[PDB]
Amino acid sequence: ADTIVAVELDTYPNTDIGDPSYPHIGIDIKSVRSKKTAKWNMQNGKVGTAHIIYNSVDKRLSAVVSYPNADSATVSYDVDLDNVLPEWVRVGLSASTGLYKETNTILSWSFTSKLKSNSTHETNALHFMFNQFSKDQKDLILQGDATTGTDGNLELTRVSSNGSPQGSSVGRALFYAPVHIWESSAVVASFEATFTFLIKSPDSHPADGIAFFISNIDSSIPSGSTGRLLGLFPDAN
Amino acid sequence: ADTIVAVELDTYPNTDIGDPSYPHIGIDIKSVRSKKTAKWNMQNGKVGTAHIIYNSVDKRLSAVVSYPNADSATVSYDVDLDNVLPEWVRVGLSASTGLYKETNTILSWSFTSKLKSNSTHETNALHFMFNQFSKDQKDLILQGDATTGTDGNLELTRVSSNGSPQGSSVGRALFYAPVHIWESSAVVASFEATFTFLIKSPDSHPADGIAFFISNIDSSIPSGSTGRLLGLFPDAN
Amino acid sequence: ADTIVAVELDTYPNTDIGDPSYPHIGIDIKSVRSKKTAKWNMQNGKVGTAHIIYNSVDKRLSAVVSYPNADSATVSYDVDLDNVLPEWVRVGLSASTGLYKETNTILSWSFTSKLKSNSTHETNALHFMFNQFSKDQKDLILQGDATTGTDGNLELTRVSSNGSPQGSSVGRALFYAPVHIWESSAVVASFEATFTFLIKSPDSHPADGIAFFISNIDSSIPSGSTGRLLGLFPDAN
Amino acid sequence: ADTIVAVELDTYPNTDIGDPSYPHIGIDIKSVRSKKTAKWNMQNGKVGTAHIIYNSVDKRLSAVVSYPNADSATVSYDVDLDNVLPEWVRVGLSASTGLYKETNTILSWSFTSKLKSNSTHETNALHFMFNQFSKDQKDLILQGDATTGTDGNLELTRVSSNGSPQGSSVGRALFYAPVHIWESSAVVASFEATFTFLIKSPDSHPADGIAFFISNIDSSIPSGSTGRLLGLFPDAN
Ligand SMILES: [Ca+2]
Ligand SMILES: [Ca+2]
Ligand SMILES: [Ca+2]
Ligand SMILES: [Ca+2]
Ligand code: NI
Ligand code: NI
Ligand code: NI
Ligand code: NI
Repeated sequence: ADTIVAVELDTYPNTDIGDPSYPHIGIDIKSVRSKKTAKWNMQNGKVGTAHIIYNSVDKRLSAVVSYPNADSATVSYDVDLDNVLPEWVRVGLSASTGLYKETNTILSWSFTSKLKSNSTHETNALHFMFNQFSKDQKDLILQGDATTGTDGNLELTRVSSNGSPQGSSVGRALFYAPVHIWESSAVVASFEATFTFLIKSPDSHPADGIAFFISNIDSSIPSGSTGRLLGLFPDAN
Repeated sequence: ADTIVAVELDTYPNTDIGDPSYPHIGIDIKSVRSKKTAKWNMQNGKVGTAHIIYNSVDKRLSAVVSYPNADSATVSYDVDLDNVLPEWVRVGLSASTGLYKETNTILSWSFTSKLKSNSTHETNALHFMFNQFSKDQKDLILQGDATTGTDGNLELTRVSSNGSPQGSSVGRALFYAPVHIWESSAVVASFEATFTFLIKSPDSHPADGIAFFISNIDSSIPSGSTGRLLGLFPDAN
Repeated sequence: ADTIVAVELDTYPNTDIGDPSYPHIGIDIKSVRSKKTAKWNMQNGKVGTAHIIYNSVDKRLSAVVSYPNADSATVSYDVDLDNVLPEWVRVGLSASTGLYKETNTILSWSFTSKLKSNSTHETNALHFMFNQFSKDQKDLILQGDATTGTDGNLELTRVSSNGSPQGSSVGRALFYAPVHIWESSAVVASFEATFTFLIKSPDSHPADGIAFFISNIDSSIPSGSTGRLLGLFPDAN
Repeated sequence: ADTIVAVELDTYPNTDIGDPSYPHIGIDIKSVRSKKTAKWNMQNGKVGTAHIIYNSVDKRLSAVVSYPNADSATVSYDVDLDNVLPEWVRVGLSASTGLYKETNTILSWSFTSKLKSNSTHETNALHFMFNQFSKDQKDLILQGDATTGTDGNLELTRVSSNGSPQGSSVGRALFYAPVHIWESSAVVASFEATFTFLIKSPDSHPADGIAFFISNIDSSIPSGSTGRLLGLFPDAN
C-alpha cells in the first residue's frame, strides 16, 4: 500500500475512528486515526491558511491553521519522518466528500524543501509556489476528481457548474517532481508548506476535509477513500 | 524536431558553422550557429561559473561566465522567447565530445523561474538548487551518457574509471518538472540559472562544450549530435 | 544634493515639467522630468501592484504596473545605474500631495538585491518583504508625514482620522539597512522591487503620486518637495 | 545589561564555568554557562559550517556544526525565545581570544527570519547572505577588534599582518537592520542562520571560540569579555 504522512483539516467528526467531537486539525502517520489533534473552529465560506513545518534535527511535525480576524489552531507530533517515509517522496493536497459535502478549493500552495550537507555549506533545495492554477497545469499530477483552472483555482473535489459541491468525491494534486527528504550526507533536512483554502457548503455539517500529504512517489488514491478517509487511506485502521 | 534555446560554453572552434576562431560563449536560438558570441578565455582544469538571465519585459537573453581570479565574458541577445519556445518547457544541461574531448562535469546547478500575474501581487515560482548529485537523482531526467553520483557530481559525458574523458560522447540532464514560462495573466516572467562546471582535458584542444538549454518538454538528444552539435541540434543549419 | 533614481506612479499631469497629459508611469534619473513615460490608467480606490527590475548586465531599468482585471502599463529606460548612483544606497517609497490630494497607502513592499562575484558562485543578497506594517516599524526610516500601523499599512502621506487624505503632504519610508549595488568583484548585480498600493481620493483629480526610489544612504526629503516633486527633488530641473 | 541568546562554538574548556572537558557546541540563554552542550571535534585550520534554527511553534533552539569529511555535532534546547528576547533584536557573530588564541575568521554568513500572520498568507521576511566582506561593509556594525575585507573575510578578532592570531582580543559583527522576531498577529515566527568559519591557531590549545547571537538592538561588547566570555557576557554568572 502507499505510505502516507499527512496534516488533516478534518471538517466532520467521525468519532468511531478517533476523531474528536468537533472539526479538528490532526497529524496522521500511516493511519487516518490521527496521532494528535487540536480543535479547529472551521469557518464555512471563509478563506483560511495552513502552515506545515518539519526538520530532521528536531523531528517534530507541526501545523498551524488560521483565518483572518480569528485565533489560530496548532498541532504538533514528535516523529522521525526518516523512519516513516522513503528517501524520495511526492508532496500533495487531497480532499474528499461523502454523503455530507463541501467545496475543497485551493487558492494557493507553496512548498520548500532543503537538504544541507557537510560539504561547505552546502545546500540543495526545491521550492514551488502556486497562486493560480490554469486549465493545463502540467507541473501537477491531478488524481480523481481534481481539476484546475476554474476561477484560476484548484478544485480538489467535484463542483457543479453552478458552484455547488458534490458528494461522494475524492481528488488530489501532487507536485510533478519527486522530492528528496533524506540523503546520507545531509546534516539538516527541512520542509515547509503553506496552502490557502476555501471550504464552503450549503449545509450545517460540511464534510470531509482537506489534507497536505507526503507519500511514496507512485501514490494513488486508494479505492473507497471518499468521505472520512480523505483520499489518503484504504481503511480506517 | 525539438525547439531549443541555449547558452553555449563552446570549447572548440568550428569555423565552418560560424564559430569564431577561439573558445566562446554564445546564444543559440534554434540553431548551433549562434546569434551572438563573445570570446571566452576557457581554463582547462579550473572550476568556472555561468549565469543566465532573462525576463519578458526586456526580452534580452544574457549570460556571464567567469573563473576565480579572472575577468568575466558576457553575451546578450534581444529575443522574445515567447515567440520561440512553447508555454511549457523543460530546462537542462547538455554536453558533448567528438574526436576531441574533455570532461563535462557539473558541480552545481540552480534555476529560478517566476511568473507574476495581475492578481495582487501575485507570484508563481519554481526554484531548484543542486550542490551535489547522488547516484539515483530522481528529479533529473538523464539522457545519453550522463551520470550522477561520481564524486557527488553530474558527469554529462563519459569518463573512464581512471577519470579520463572519452570521445564521441553526448549527455544531458533535464529537471523533472515542466516549467511554465508564459501564462496569459503574467505581467512579468523571468528566469535565472547558474551552474558551476569543471572542464578538463589531457589535450591542448578540448572539445566540445557545455550548454544550458530550454526545450520543449519532450526533448531528446538528436541523432548524431555528438561533437560540435552539443547534444542539442540535429544538424548545423 | 541627493542623488535619486526613481520609478514614479504619477497621478497628476504637470505638463510644464514634461508630464504627458494623463496619469503615467515614468523613469526618473536625477530629475522629475522623466526620461521615459507610459500612459497609466490609474484607478481611484483600487489596489494596484508595481514591479521594478534591473540588472547590471543589461543596464535597463524597467517597471510594470497593473490592477486586477486590467491590462498593465510598462516603461523601460537604458541606463547604467553604476554611473548614476553610489556603490551603497538606500531604497525607499515616497509620495506627496499638493493642493490636489489622494491617499498614498502602501499595503506591501518587497525588495531583493543580489551581487554575484567571480568566486565560486558566489552570491551576496539582501531581501525584505513587508505585508504589514506595525506602529513601531524599527526597520523603516520614516520621513516627513509617513506613518505605519494604521490598519497595518504604511501611509506615506497624511490622512485624517476619518480617512480623508490631506493636501500639502510629503512622506517617505526607507529600508534601514544600506544596500550594496556595485562591488568590484561582482559579475552580475540585480535588484527587483514590488509594492502594492491604494490611491484613493474624493476628487476627480487626485495628486500627486507614489514612487519607488534609490538614493544616497543619507537622503532626506528636499525642502519644498510637496506636490509635483514627489518628495524626491528640490526643483523641477 | 544586554540580553543575549547565543550558540557557542567553544574551543577552550573552562571547567569552572560549566564547560565540559572538551571543545563543545552550546546553547547560551542569558549566561555563558550553557543550558545544553554537545562534544565538538573541532579541527584546527579547516573550514567548518554551523547552522542554527528556531521557530515559535516548537520553541526549540537547535544547532548543527560540521566539517567536510567529518560527522556533525548537534545541540538543542527547549526555550520560548519570546520570553527571553525583546520583540526587536539584532543578530550577530562574536568571537574572542584570551591568553590562548586562534583566528576567528568568517567566510560566509546568512540569515533568514520570517513572520507569518493570519492575514492571507501572509508573510514578512528578512534575508541576508554574505559570501564576501569588503573593507567598508556598511550593512554590518563592527564592534571591538572586528574587521572586514582582508582576503574578503570577516576577521572577528585581531590578526597580525603575517596572519598570526593575537591574544586578548574581542570583536563582533551585527547586521545593520533590526529584526522583528515577534509580532502580535504572527501565527508562526522562524529564523535560520548559517555561517562558515576558519579557526586556526599555531597552538595545541586554541581559544576561545565563535558565537552566533541574538541581542537587544543596542547591544555592545561588555567590558572585560575577552577570553572565556566570548564577547557576549559581562561575567560568568
Ligand atoms: Ca473526519
Ligand atoms: Ca564549437
Ligand atoms: Ca505630475
Ligand atoms: Ca570556554
Ligand atoms: Ni480526523
Ligand atoms: Ni559555437
Ligand atoms: Ni511625471
Ligand atoms: Ni562553553
